[PDB]
Amino acid sequence: KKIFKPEELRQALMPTLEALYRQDPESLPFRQPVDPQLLGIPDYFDIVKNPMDLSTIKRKLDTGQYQEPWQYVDDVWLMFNNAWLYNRKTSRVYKFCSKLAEVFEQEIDPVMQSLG
Ligand SMILES: COc1ccc(CCc2nc3cc(-c4c(C)noc4C)ccc3n2C[C@H](C)N2CCOCC2)cc1Cl
Ligand SMILES: Cc1cc(N2CCOCC2)cc2[nH]c(-c3c(NC[C@@H](O)c4cccc(Cl)c4)cc[nH]c3=O)nc12
Repeated sequence: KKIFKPEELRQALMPTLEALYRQDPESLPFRQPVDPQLLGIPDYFDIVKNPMDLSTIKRKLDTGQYQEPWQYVDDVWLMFNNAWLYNRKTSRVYKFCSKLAEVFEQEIDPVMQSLG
């Protein structure tokens, strides 16, 4: 299998993570982990078995926790799939998620090609 230095993944992928963060207000619900107590939604962790958010992805990328770049792609799509699963299609959060996913799909393709 192919070997990737943590520093190579960090430098290559950080611009794509910035592209998500800079979407305002769409990234705001995704910048920190969903807090079901604060939001009053105790069933969140029953429906969403594997929570994910931008802060967790950013920490994994900054600290060298990904073995290969498709694991970062996996985490980003997990984040988006969790939001589309939990929230109504008509809801703000679902629509914000769809904006972020549109940004991500545009940005991630050339980066993954260059990482080989
Ligand atoms: C700016 O955008 C919003 C602002 C408020 C709401 C309703 C309340 C809220 N409703 C939220 C819903 C989610 C969420 C996600 C993401 N997936 O399932 C759920 C539920 C996550 C966070 C949510 N939050 C917290 C939001 C983002 N605040 C954080 C601190 O500063 C002000 C805004 C929704 C949105 Cl989309
Ligand atoms: C593009 C796209 C759109 C939507 N929309 C939802 C509703 O609104 C309209 C469409 C949902 C998606 N779900 C996923 C998805 C993954 N994609 C990989 C892709 O990024 C990718 C694939 C090959 C190479 C590269 Cl470089 C990147 C991977 C794992 N699990 C996933 O669910 N992709 C979706």
